[PDB]
Amino acid sequence: SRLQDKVAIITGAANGIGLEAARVFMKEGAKVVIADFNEAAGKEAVEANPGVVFIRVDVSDRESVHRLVENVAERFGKIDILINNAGITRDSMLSKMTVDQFQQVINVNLTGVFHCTQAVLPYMAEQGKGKIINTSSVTGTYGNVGQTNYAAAKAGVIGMTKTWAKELARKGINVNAVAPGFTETAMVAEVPEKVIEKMKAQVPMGRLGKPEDIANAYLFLASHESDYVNGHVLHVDGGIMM
Amino acid sequence: HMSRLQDKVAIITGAANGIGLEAARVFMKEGAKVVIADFNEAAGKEAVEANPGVVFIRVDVSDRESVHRLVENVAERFGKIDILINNAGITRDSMLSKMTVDQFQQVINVNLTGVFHCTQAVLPYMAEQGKGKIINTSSVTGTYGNVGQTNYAAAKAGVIGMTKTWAKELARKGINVNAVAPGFTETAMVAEVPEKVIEKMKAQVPMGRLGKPEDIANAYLFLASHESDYVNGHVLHVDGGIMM
Amino acid sequence: SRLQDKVAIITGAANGIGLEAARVFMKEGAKVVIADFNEAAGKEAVEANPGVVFIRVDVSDRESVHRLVENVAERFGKIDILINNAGITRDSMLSKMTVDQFQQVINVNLTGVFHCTQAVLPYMAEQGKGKIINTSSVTGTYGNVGQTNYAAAKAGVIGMTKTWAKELARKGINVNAVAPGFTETAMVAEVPEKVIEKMKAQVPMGRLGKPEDIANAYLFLASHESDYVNGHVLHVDGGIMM
Amino acid sequence: SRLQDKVAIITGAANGIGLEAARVFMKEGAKVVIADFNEAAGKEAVEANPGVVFIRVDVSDRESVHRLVENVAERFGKIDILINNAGITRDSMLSKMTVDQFQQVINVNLTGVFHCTQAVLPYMAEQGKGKIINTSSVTGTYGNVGQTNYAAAKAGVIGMTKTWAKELARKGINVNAVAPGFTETAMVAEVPEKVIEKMKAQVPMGRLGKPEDIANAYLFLASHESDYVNGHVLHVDGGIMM
Ligand SMILES: CC(=O)CC(=O)SCCNC(=O)CCNC(=O)[C@H](O)C(C)(C)COP(=O)(O)OP(=O)(O)OC[C@H]1O[C@@H](n2cnc3c(N)ncnc32)[C@H](O)[C@@H]1OP(=O)(O)O
Ligand SMILES: NC(=O)C1=CN([C@@H]2O[C@H](COP(=O)(O)OP(=O)(O)OC[C@H]3O[C@@H](n4cnc5c(N)ncnc54)[C@H](O)[C@@H]3O)[C@@H](O)[C@H]2O)C=CC1
Ligand SMILES: NC(=O)C1=CN([C@@H]2O[C@H](COP(=O)(O)OP(=O)(O)OC[C@H]3O[C@@H](n4cnc5c(N)ncnc54)[C@H](O)[C@@H]3O)[C@@H](O)[C@H]2O)C=CC1
Ligand SMILES: NC(=O)C1=CN([C@@H]2O[C@H](COP(=O)(O)OP(=O)(O)OC[C@H]3O[C@@H](n4cnc5c(N)ncnc54)[C@H](O)[C@@H]3O)[C@@H](O)[C@H]2O)C=CC1
Ligand SMILES: NC(=O)C1=CN([C@@H]2O[C@H](COP(=O)(O)OP(=O)(O)OC[C@H]3O[C@@H](n4cnc5c(N)ncnc54)[C@H](O)[C@@H]3O)[C@@H](O)[C@H]2O)C=CC1
Repeated sequence: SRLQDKVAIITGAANGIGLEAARVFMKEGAKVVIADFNEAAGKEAVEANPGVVFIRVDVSDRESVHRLVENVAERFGKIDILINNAGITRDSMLSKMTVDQFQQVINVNLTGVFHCTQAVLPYMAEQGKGKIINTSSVTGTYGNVGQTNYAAAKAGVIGMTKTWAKELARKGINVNAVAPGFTETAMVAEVPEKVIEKMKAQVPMGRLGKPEDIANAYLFLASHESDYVNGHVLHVDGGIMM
Repeated sequence: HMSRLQDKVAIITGAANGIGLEAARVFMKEGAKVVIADFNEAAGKEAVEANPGVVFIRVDVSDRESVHRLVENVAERFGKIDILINNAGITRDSMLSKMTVDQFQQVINVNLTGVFHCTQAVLPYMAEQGKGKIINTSSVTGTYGNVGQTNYAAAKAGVIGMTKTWAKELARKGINVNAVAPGFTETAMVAEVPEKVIEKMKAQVPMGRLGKPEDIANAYLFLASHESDYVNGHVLHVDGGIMM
Repeated sequence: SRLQDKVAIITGAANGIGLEAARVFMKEGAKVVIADFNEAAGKEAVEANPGVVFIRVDVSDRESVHRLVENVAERFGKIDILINNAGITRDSMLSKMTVDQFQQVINVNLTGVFHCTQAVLPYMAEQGKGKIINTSSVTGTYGNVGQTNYAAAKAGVIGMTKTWAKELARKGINVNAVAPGFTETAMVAEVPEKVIEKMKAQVPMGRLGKPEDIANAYLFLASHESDYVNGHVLHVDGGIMM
Repeated sequence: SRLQDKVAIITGAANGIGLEAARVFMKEGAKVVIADFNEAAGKEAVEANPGVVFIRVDVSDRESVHRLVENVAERFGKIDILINNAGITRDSMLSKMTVDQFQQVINVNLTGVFHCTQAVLPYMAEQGKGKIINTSSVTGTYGNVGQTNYAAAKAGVIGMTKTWAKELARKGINVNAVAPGFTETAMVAEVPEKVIEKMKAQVPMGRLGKPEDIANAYLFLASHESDYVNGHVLHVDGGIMM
């Protein structure tokens, strides 16, 4: 199998894209650690998918991340794949956005990616092998009304991805990003039915993404089938016009 | 290997050598019915001998009549065309100051117009099926430019413009259209440079190596399979993170 | 004057964007040669703008281009600026596009840029200075339904631009491109008004480009104020969503 | 006098690129406010460039920023142009980068841009006109070894730029970014001569940028000559290969 015996930490994997990625990765032979702040959802994933491991983490909290990685290393002795998939939104027009809304999103969606990647790095470096996959967004690449903070963070993730691809290549580590288009998860759940049709109208394929579509891109970037893909932003967005 | 392309009919242009040949092999292992479509008869025949189950049909992608002969033959034999990979390509390198009109036009004819001919030829089959995958081979030279390659850069960048247009036009027909931009990859196309300049292009790749045909073939497989169904209008770089 | 005594060849300058660029460049002190196939429009430009020079050219015809450049060189002794602005559209859905429609647009919009640039190059190389400005399009960068051929050509122009920036830098020559968004010229005059509103709807600024807007970008890229801009695609598109 | 009587706030303008932009803008008729924390350099700029105004600001301090903007509005009655040019580096390989280094750079180079833009916005919205120019970097667009934090911030600036172009367009405000290549300022000063040659080797033009080159791009994006340029990242990098 494509990920046989590989240990994968997937942040934000108690729900949505990350949860589906956990399942896909398990089907491909990986040992999967769901690292998520949502305990109830995490425990539900454990019950639903025999063999998956759940460890509670707040990716914005460096101590929490340190504990996560130590825990995984103690259990499995290695960390082969990190998917930085955890994210939040705190949408507001620029004219109304509070510092708290801005900083919260930076903390989770940008700094959290920094924390998790720094924490796994010494394990991958020792192994001389690793895959890091960072979740950006079409909002990061193209901008989006009401998302100053989320765009800042998701674009920032790309800058880090490109830097790390350059820094870590000599260590046998691949670093890439995925830019999902609008995808049917809880993150889209609270948007009005009206804007949903507008979002679909911007996609020539005429549909939103599914968690499985994005999980499939994570799988490509985590497997040997992408070994010469490095520093790339893989869009999975239906060809959205944005 | 899996069976991700089970019973899918794939035409891969330029598949008698290099990246295309490896893609033919990978696609066969994944269950596809593969047609190698290449101008090089001898290489095509050798590929068939070395890879039982593969079909070779000679084509010149720059010649529209040749392209229609190819596609009608594939349709007659297999009844459908699920995947087209526009992988055939040539180089006729020259500094701008010395480049002849023939060098420019030959590369446009094969690397740009040929992609147009093949895509137009397969389109009615895919439209009737309500499904299809088109994968166009661009290059880091198309995205970034490269000294001595005015013509090849024009063609490979042009391929991206067509890819993005087709992704918009054809999505409603159930067709995905994407491009791959390989970095420098170990094939005959690269073998014609001094190993001293090989280190130079290698030095621009943080991974410290050139691509292998299998690397590019693996990206073709991703873009041809259901695992990339929501990838559309995208240029997938397989270039080791090259600085260009 | 930003272009004082600079000799500028502007292809396609008998109408539209190129005509306004000719006027803008004249105001900034340049000696301007309008090179266009439309003889009547060219002669009209000469009458309306005392001092402009018109030389008929078909940019797709190499011999025509060589006569143009010989004529300019014999007359002014130098060529400082080339703007490859001539272009045509022959739109069709892929399913219906003829080889002739495809090839004509390639001939003018892609090969013509090759011809003109190759012809001016020896002059710029001998002087150790020059500015080449190539006109691409948002259709080249983003694709556009009905424009397989135009997108091929305009994207191809970007590939050549980047190649030439690398090749010619050592000769003291800057090479850049402009990607106009939808702009009010004869090229848009044939689209239905309903489509005009659709085009505008994609532009957050809520208006189309003016010939002067694009001419202003040509001026920037032709002047010393862009001496360290090289190999760049300058979008003048109102932030169009495409 | 392309900027005649326009009020421009240029953050970080006590030194380097910003200082040269202050000088260029004054020459073009602008009323320039240098906003910088470096008091000795700011005062020197005033003495050396009569007509310029210096107001002390720390862009990472929201209160300091609001005092700045209130001061400018009270004195000049309007704010026409904001250049978010202030920036710092705190370089380190990922393996050794501290949270302090990461956060300091985010605070100044990303959050500071948010603070300054939010603060000027109500004035530009009232005027129905304004120009916002954000300074990114080739490190943000391409990544650079040792610059995880700076790449995150400078890429994030592009995300915000694109979002703001979309949000603010119909208010008569242009929002664009500049991505300078390596440029001769104090930011590059303590780079070894051997590494300087390495950077030059990646630039086909064979030289680093000058502060005047970047200032000229700021001038383009601040003037009416770029009124239809929106949401664009203007590279001024000599065609660097990165
Ligand atoms: C990229 C893909 O998608 C697949 C491909 O095409 S495979 C490889 C791509 N092709 C290439 O890179 C070009 C290969 N051919 C060449 O390089 C040859 O130089 C040429 C045929 C273009 C010209 O030959 P030539 O007229 O004899 O000029 P030549 O003496 O070789 O080189 C002149 C200068 O340009 C430089 N140069 C040439 N090709 C270059 C390149 N690709 N990149 C950077 N510099 C280059 C050389 O270093 C040389 O520098 P100097 O003057 O300081 O010595
Ligand atoms: N759904 C969409 O349209 C798009 C989503 N993305 C990104 O895809 C990623 C996954 O999101 P979705 O599956 O769509 O939403 P989701 O809500 O289903 O999943 C997000 C998960 O992240 C977890 N999480 C949030 N903050 C956390 C923290 N501080 N520490 C640990 N875990 C935390 C949540 O608990 C949740 O389980 C995110 O990074 C999101 O920004 C990107 C583009 C589009
Ligand atoms: N090797 C490299 O570094 C890179 C190659 N590419 C592209 O990848 C593709 C495959 O090239 P390679 O495998 O590297 O080279 P290759 O030379 O090994 O294979 C090219 C094949 O195309 C065939 N071909 C050429 N002209 C043809 C025509 N008119 N009609 C039908 N077939 C024709 C050749 O006969 C040959 O078998 C090309 O499009 C090339 O431009 C892109 C980036 C890098
Ligand atoms: N108007 C628009 O929305 C956009 C236009 N562009 C490009 O801007 C450029 C200027 O176009 P416009 O001013 O809008 O159109 P235009 O139709 O007003 O001007 C085009 C000029 O090119 C000339 N021309 C055409 N073929 C020629 C040939 N073979 N040789 C010499 N001259 C020739 C025409 O006679 C005409 O005067 C073109 O390259 C066009 O593709 C790019 C993006 C948007
Ligand atoms: N020099 C280069 O190679 C490049 C520089 N940049 C950017 O260009 C901009 C200008 O930098 P340079 O002129 O090169 O460097 P510089 O060091 O000469 O000038 C930076 C100025 O910003 C000020 N500053 C720093 N933090 C501040 C704060 N919290 N509040 C107020 N002022 C503050 C400094 O006091 C200084 O005067 C920066 O944003 C930098 O990141 C981007 C790409 C290349």
